[PDB]
Amino acid sequence: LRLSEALKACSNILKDISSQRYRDLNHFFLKPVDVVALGLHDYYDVVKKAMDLSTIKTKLESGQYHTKYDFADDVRLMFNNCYKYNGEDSEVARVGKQLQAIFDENFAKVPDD
Ligand SMILES: CC(=O)N1c2ccc(-c3ccc(C(=O)O)cc3)cc2[C@H](Nc2ccc3ccsc3c2)C[C@@H]1C
Repeated sequence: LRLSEALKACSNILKDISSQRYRDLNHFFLKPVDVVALGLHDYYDVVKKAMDLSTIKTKLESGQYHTKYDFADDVRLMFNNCYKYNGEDSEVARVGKQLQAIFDENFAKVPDD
């Protein structure tokens, strides 16, 4: 599958925020939330659609994002899920915001579709 130039830059941004360089921030978002493994109460009462870095990579590479905004929607969904279930004073929300600020800075430089 050949990606647009905008989505190619999105792929490279995804690999950056998912890389070992940011392992202290992204390892909580690398894989789908597992309510049983994490002992979560009411997760899907609060979160209607789960999202994580592995799933965004799958969708991107299988052609499910038509524009860079479709890709950015899922990234934003991943972080907003974390903020609203865990609370912005939680440790996981605090590292999330750090990772999102990194992503926001880079995504601003992507050319139009
Ligand atoms: C992202 C998100 O909303 N979540 C999330 C997702 C994944 C993980 C996670 C933890 C350990 C491992 C592991 O290596 O085996 C893998 C994944 C933790 C969390 C969150 N829990 C959590 C607890 C204490 C702390 C303390 C500092 S941060 C932190 C995060 C829950 C939440 C639903």
